[PDB]
Amino acid sequence: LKASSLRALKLMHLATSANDDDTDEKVIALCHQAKTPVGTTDAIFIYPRFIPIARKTLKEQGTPEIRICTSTNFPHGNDDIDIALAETRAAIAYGADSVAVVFPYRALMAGNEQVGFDLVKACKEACAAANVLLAVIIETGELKDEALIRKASEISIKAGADNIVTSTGKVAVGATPESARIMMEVIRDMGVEKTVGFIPVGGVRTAEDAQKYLAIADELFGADWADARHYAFGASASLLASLLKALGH
Ligand SMILES: O=[N+]([O-])c1ccc2nn[nH]c2c1
Repeated sequence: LKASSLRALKLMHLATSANDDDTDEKVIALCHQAKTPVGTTDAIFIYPRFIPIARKTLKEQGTPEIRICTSTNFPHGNDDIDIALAETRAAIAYGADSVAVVFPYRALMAGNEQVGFDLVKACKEACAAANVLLAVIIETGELKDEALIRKASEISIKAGADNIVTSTGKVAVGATPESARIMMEVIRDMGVEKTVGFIPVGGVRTAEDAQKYLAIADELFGADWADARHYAFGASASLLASLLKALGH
């Protein structure tokens, strides 16, 4: 477990706990937390307008390698591609290393598969031209059905997603061991394990959970697959406190 909690800490994408009431001071506190006694988390997850100050802080503490992830079309997941695209172009210009666009899942739940494909594809073309990763949040907690979770995963992957994410963290249900396994099974069944990673958001509170979720990835792809590029824990500082507590900190 000590080996798992450290492995997980380095895969963490430390997310802000703010709800659009974030502040520069809170983001600076978050940047300092990403610098743990046992090493750095892979990235932080913050709102676009705080990327410049976060980048400044990360360079000031000697951790310029910590990546910055942000969100667009978030958390609503509306089906307006122009707005989602513009927000992605802004996140790119802010300096984001990765942009997590929210899939238009309500449109899928109403029977529209194309809008999600075009939306993801439009944002991927922008992130790719800027050397930025595009993650796609499909919001498993709202899709609920296994078939819809797979469909949204397949569509996102076909549209060029570099990572598929379970949840925004803003709805009733986030990641679960079931939905996480479903999405990773899609990555395997489509043979895209080399180019598509997985990120659970919302359902990983403790070190035991981090070990459980990593066990699924190891089981399905082997223990070597879950590196910084192909796996990450989108979670707040509470999980980091549990991961550190398991390591005696
Ligand atoms: O923690 N998160 O809510 C979250 C969402 C999307 C992401 N993409 N990369 N890291 C992410 C973290």
